[PDB]
Amino acid sequence: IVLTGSAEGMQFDRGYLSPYFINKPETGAVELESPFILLADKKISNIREMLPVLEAVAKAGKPLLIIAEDVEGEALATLVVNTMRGIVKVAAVKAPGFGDRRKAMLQDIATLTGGTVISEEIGMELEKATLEDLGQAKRVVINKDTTTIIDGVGEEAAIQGRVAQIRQQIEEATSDYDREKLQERVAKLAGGV
Repeated sequence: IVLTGSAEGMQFDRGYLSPYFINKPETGAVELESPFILLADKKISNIREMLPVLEAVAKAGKPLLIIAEDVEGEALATLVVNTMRGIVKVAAVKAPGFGDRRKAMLQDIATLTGGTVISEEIGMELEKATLEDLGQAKRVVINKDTTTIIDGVGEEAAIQGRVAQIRQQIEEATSDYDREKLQERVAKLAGGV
């Protein structure tokens, strides 16, 4: 059966890491306009390692959505103070899923948003991250249980390439479970373009 979205966005089952990120009190949601998106495959221990990019986003005057493994209490507190005071507008959420699928989906988001997953495994350092490594989207909406990325700015051809890769994986899948999970990633990408 045919659908009808056109602006649903790419959504995943992770909500805000702090209630203080909420900026739509009537709905209990976080709505960020024209945000930068930081993606990392690790836990954020101290905010200091993120100061360069954080300072850069502040100067740019755009909000920042942080998608990482988790944010330590101390670092989260720092993000909260800064955003409450209006120094830098931010919201943080955990990366979708787990294990290898989490890595794949983090990449899906990076491709959709024109961002780069900051991973030490490939020689990257959060402290060395710059604005070009960040993804972007028209808007992000976060609530207690989910995150929605609307209109990722990624290259059309790159997004198509990622979708093509998944289609091949579906053909190579050896179980319905794996195929359905792969198809779900296609639907997520399709909702974000």
